Amino acid sequence: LTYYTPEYETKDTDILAAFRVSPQPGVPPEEAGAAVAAESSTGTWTTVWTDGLTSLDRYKGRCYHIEPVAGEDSQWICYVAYPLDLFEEGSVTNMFTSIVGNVFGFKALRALRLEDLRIPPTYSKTFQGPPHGIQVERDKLNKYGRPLLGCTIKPKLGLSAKNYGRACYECLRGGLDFTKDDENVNSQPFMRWRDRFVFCAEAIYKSQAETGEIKGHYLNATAGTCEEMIKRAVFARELGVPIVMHDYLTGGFTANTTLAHYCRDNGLLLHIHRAMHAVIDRQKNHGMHFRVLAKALRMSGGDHIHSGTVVGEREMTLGFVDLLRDDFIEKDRARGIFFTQDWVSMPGVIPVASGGIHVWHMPALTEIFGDDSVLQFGGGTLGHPWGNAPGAAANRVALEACVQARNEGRDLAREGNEIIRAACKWSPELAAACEVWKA
Amino acid sequence: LTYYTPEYETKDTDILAAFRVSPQPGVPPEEAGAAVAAESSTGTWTTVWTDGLTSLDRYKGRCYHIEPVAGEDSQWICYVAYPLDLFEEGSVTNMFTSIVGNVFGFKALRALRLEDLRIPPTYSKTFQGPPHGIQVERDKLNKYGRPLLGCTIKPKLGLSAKNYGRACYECLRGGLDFTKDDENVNSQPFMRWRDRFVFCAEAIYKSQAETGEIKGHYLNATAGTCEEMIKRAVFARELGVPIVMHDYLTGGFTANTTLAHYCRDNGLLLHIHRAMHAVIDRQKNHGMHFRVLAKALRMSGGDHIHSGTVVGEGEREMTLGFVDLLRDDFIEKDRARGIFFTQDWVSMPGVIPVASGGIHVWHMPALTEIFGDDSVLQFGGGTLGHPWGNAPGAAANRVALEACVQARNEGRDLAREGNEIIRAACKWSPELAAACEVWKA
Amino acid sequence: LTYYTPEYETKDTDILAAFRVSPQPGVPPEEAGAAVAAESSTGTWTTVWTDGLTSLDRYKGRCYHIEPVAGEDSQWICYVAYPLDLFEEGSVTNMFTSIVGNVFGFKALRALRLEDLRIPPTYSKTFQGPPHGIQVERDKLNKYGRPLLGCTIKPKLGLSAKNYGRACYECLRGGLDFTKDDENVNSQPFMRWRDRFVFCAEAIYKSQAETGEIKGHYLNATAGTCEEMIKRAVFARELGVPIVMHDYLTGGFTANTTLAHYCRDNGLLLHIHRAMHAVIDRQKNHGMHFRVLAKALRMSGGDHIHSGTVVGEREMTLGFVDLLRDDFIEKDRARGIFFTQDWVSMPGVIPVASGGIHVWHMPALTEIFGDDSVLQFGGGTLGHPWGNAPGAAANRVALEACVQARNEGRDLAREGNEIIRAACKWSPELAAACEVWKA
Amino acid sequence: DKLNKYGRPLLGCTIKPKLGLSAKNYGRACYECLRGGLDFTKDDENVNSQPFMRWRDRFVFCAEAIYKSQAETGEIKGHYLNATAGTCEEMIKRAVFARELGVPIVMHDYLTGGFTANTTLAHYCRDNGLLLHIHRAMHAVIDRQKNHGMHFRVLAKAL
Amino acid sequence: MQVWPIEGIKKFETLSYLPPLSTEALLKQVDYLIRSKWVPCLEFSKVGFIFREHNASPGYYDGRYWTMWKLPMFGCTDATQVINEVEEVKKEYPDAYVRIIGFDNMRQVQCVSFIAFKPPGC
Ligand SMILES: [Mg+2]
Ligand SMILES: [Mg+2]
Ligand SMILES: [Mg+2]
Ligand SMILES: [Mg+2]
Repeated sequence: LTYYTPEYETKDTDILAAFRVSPQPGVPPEEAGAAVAAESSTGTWTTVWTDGLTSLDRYKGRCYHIEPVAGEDSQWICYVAYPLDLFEEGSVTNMFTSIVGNVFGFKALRALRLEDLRIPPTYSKTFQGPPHGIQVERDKLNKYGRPLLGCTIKPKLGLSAKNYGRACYECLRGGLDFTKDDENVNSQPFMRWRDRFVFCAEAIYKSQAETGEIKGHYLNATAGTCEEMIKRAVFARELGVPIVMHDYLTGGFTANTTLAHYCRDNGLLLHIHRAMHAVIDRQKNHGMHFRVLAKALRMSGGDHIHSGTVVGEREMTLGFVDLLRDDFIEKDRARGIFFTQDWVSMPGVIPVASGGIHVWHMPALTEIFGDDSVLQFGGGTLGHPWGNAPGAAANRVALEACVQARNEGRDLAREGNEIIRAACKWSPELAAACEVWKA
Repeated sequence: LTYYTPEYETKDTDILAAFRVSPQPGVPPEEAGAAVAAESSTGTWTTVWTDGLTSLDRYKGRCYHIEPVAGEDSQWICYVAYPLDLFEEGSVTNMFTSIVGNVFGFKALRALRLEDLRIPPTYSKTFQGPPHGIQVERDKLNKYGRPLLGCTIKPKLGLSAKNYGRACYECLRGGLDFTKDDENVNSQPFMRWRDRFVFCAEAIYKSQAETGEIKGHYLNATAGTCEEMIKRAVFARELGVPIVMHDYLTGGFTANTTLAHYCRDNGLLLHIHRAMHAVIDRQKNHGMHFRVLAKALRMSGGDHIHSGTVVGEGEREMTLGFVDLLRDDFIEKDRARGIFFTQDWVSMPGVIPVASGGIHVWHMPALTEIFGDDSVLQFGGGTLGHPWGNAPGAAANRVALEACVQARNEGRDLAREGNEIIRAACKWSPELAAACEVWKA
Repeated sequence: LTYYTPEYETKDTDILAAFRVSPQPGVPPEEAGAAVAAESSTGTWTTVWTDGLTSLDRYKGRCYHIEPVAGEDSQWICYVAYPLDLFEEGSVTNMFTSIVGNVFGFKALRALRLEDLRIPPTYSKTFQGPPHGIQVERDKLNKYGRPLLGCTIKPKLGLSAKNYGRACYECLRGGLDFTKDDENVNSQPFMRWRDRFVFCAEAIYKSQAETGEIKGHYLNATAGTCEEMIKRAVFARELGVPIVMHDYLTGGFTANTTLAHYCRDNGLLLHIHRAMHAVIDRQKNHGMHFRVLAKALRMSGGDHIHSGTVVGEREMTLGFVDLLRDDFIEKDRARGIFFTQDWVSMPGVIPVASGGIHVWHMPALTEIFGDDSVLQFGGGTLGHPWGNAPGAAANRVALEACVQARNEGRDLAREGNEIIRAACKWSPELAAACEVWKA
Repeated sequence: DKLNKYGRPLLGCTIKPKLGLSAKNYGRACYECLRGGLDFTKDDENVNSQPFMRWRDRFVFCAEAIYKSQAETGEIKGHYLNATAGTCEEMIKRAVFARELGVPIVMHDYLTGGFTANTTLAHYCRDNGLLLHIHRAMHAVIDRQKNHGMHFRVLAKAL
Repeated sequence: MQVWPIEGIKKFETLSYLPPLSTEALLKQVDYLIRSKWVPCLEFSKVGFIFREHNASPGYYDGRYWTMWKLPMFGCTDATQVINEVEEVKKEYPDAYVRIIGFDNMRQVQCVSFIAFKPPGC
């Protein structure tokens, strides 16, 4: 119908969306695609006289292209173009409201997934973006030429604030750049946030003074209200520490954007955790792919973002890691990049890999993500038989051995086990880590 | 040399500048344009090792087109492209610093004039623009289908605040939409601003109650400091009045943008006066053409801007061109109207142009024809000089305007029939008849 | 006509203006002069009844004197007197609005230039003036008996904030008093202002600790809005650094005056850059001479002001440099001083010379400006073959050699090359600078 | 107790010339007086803020002098920094900066500034731990003649 | 290519980038003060440089003041008198820095400062 316009030339100011559409039986792709377009824009069930007070064509979403999905006889990618004027400047909230607010409940569809968005420069330039971004962060921390290393403190709940800070000091002093608050750790009966912030600050400053290297702890500012979130960031600011944390999907985009602005204004790095993402991004037929949530974070603002474990599909991960880090990313269907994306010098976000990784993963992780990444342990440090500081040292040594080998021209994919084995000869900490975890 | 790149294709994100370049004798046009590009961007008199820490090609202004000027000898139009990344978002101040901060002093140029700027959407979307703009203003004031009418209270200085407000009430009640503070009227010994604001408010509300039409007075918030400027806007807000005023070139762009934000935040219309513009925009060979200053105001923020007198001033097509740049969403390249670049404002609202300076009832047909409805026609002597005083003077102007609008709408040609339209209205309007005997056409 | 009053005795409270008037053919100087006077004051095209509610004579600008310009048969200087009551106290904005707001568009004139203003004491005493001024600045910085030395960092755009601060530290440590933000450097995608302020502060404090001498960097506070300008000054204040910068013509006088007040209240020096001045002050027949813009700056407030290169006309420069620095300046037509100017103890402003200068210019610059000046390099430090710190040392040595020689009674205009040559014998840094730049 | 000074009169010196000096030259004279064994130096009653010595400049250099002399001698030092001003807002701005600098004592001319202002300043000084030195400029206009006016003991009780 | 040193060459503002001034050269600088009708004065210190110990707000530094040696030499017409006092300080305070400053009673300020003696060993 009138919302399927296959001859439309997209404008350089349009927001474009690629939807994976699964229509009900009997519903051709073209009116499914047209329904997505009309339902996520100007479509309404009966005619109305106020339409004649404007030019509706100027606000129509249009489905301008449809292609089949490989391996499916009832799934299509439908491309939809939305005019720039639909969107409130600087608001990820309004961008999602306008595009995914209504159409996922349409009855003629069995399922619907948003795969990708083309964010035009005219729109992305209305956002702050990362408080600092990759390059500024490396300069502030004086850290170059290797992935950054972190550890999440466990048990997440259980410890007193003091015992919690003790574990942080021991991790940091052994060679990790950062320690982190579990996503669940906000403020709770046996560890109130302000107590935790004081002891973690003592730990950060003790470990930095001991090692000579800059240290941080991702202090979780996630809270029930905006007022509490900002109170937490304000105290971190008072303590002079370098980095805070936010759970951006459960706290939400309005709060995240507020926090990103506060962090820009006060020189704080912002570590973003993606709790609840798999509620939305797991199933191939319905929801939103994480690369959409990743672009939205880059716009709303964060300096780090959790990006997986890669220990999903390699090519898809590599795809949205480029979308997070790079200035210009060309369309590349093999890597899940449905649109060419130009960020016109908005800083990039450092991807963070976490979840069940130990020293034997270091070659693969270094090879996959390269230097601009955070490798985040949590079990792989606190599970070392000699304790946290040696566990940290084992991970730092393994990483630096991989970086040295890579820089020398050695292939990490083929020689990683040998690289690690050679380092075990002079690092008893690494040797010990290598016999507990096996491969 | 390396800054002349005639095969360069401009990016949709580039800021483009059109310069009228007058080189010294013996300086080739290509060197001049290259110099304008190098001296308004990266050009440094010796090599520095730090250039090796970056990629300077990325930040170079480029002269990509040069052409001779017909009417002259030794004058060229040079086009320069500037990358988006040079510019601070939302800052007209930085845009001018970057483009016109240094190059006008270059030895190898006899003279330099900036004629036009292509402001790309990617940059203009970082600016609020007008607090309200043409359409919102009409809706707020419930005024449609005609130019708005105003009068500047004179003498600018002399009056007590009370005698000043009396003159406002009598103008407004006679049919003007607005009265205005002269650009020189800020706060002064014999008329302090807060006193003026009180008496002008009394007059606005008295004239509004009497006529049934919404009235305003452009209360000048121009001040020596930002804090003083905002104190004045804050008291206007307290009084509940619709419109304040700023002199954006003499107060400056940093202050003007601050005020524009305040007016958006508090529902105040913002009338912009262009005092001092002719210091920089008068001479054909040096300075900045007004259309550049007009685009900058649209970006920084104003709801009205003074745009000339276009009658007996300057050339018609040039006025018509920058009035389109001020009001329209999309303005196609048109050198006959001094539009050097296609300009796309991506739904930034427009600014109402204001005509002033020495106009009377016999100009009403020509003024209506040239500017059309979306304009303010701003009198002074043409209201306060009526032999029966301010209210009959205002009425004479309002009658003359409505007779012009009626006739236009009926299909009559204002350019050829104006005097006849006016003389017909004199038969039933004693106020207009008395005006027409004093001034002539 | 009635606005040409050649018998008028100027009042000690009048503001006086000297206009260079170029009338249209057929327009005698007297009605041109009278038109300037009436058009920049009470003149209006038709009579009005409200004139009878006051005494217009009391607010009339008057043309009280006319003289021919040397070498011109159609150009005159017209002197106009404006009453004190026309002007809002403390507002440069209103002074320019009232005097140059309207008259430059008058049709009977071909061209018009404002050459000079007599600012009476009654009016200048309503202004703060410089936040500190020459004497206070020398006392605060503990710097006496020589010109101050600075360097503008280049490339203006290109560098990361960190790489930018690196260049600042190397310049400062070699013997410069200051480094400076390019006029274009405010806040931009690859170098956001707050990042730049942090790294420049690290650099200022490292170089000061290394050398033992007080150091500063002119941190540019120029911004799109008053709120942003002040946010930038507030952070400089937090960092405890000595000096900030403003582009006073492009930021504008209302903003500048606000910033000058903030700097007085918080002990910050204010470096003023004059970007865009040549749009106004270049052409001899139209605009405003820089000495007008210079007086206006002294009133609005700044502690330094860019004043040229003198490498224009010597006598005109010397003229407005006196107007900027001295308490009392007698009328002196050879030096472009049209009016005797009495500043009744308002502090002076330090003139800054910049633009393409190197060690061989040091004798001439020292001789022209004397001690109360800033010599600002930018190419002449970053272009030294041994890098920034040696380039700075070369400039500092050349300057001190010139000062020593001058104090000994030697003539810098005649002996400068010998003075510099003698210093090359014991300063390898200077010797190296002297072979790259040649004269 | 605050100054740790017992068993003798305290000693001070008023800097002269009252007007003439740069703020820096003024602070130099303060340092030299204090380092030689005086407890305090003082701002002349006329010294508030004036063209050749603005108050905030004077406060910075006098603070440098107070802290240099205290570090040299080992004894607590102060300078009576004059907060007397044209308005309440300016008077308090001056006391607020003294507070920031951490110095022990400020000054007020209580008869020419007046009692409403003085009482305001006395409260600010209680709330912020500042000593308050009171100068009695203009008292002899009121308290000199035996037959008319007010005796200084009245003005003293009021203070 | 020579590297600018990072240690051992702390500075004392004007003329301290020159080789240390000989007695002849110092005399000429003092003569410049006298000819200018400026008043010479000596200062001295055991600490050579600026620092920040007691406050760090804008324009506040410690170590700007040194200690005055005797009094300004009002009416001095003989540079040798100044240089002699420099030797007296050196005698009483062998490990003190000494500088010569100058007072302008016309613009009412200090207008000169330059190093006369640095203790070797420093
Ligand atoms: Mg977790
Ligand atoms: Mg006017
Ligand atoms: Mg520059
Ligand atoms: Mg006394």
